[PDB]
Amino acid sequence: SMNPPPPETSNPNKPKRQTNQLQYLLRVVLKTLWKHQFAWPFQQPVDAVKLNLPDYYKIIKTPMDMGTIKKRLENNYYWNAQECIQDFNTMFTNCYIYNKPGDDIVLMAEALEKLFLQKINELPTEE
Ligand SMILES: CO[C@H]1CNC[C@@H](OCC2CCC(F)(F)CC2)[C@@H]1Nc1ncc(-c2cncc(C)c2)c2cc(C)c(=O)[nH]c12
Repeated sequence: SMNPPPPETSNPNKPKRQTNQLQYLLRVVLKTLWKHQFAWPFQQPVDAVKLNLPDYYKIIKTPMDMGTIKKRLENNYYWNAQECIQDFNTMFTNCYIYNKPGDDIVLMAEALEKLFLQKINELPTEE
């Protein structure tokens, strides 16, 4: 079984805007999480082929990762901050769905998520 194509990251048939919340999600939230010591497994789609996890995309039908989030922010793919926040949440929930609760990767994800939520609770007000 091969990997599915990545999530869509660019669409010209979608309206474009820059907002201070979206800027903050890229420049502060994504940047912070990306540099975190546990970020590495979440920086690109799960390569189920390379990792030998043939069951991954049988279980995870809404894949998401921070590489995809980065491209989406870069390409002005999101109109609303909540679209991006949803993608971060999808990434975390996917990890919790797929892996056993005691797995190293789950505990790593939990630490990343704690950080994520700290940065999200400080989301600047709509300018
Ligand atoms: C069936 O195994 C999965 C569930 N248990 C936890 C992880 O198990 C340890 C790996 C070790 C390496 C292996 F090849 F032998 C396969 C078992 C497994 N889940 C996951 N394993 C690896 C990754 C990962 C992806 N990219 C880079 C790295 C360094 C690791 C991931 C990543 C995510 C997001 C995930 O949900 N599960 C993973």
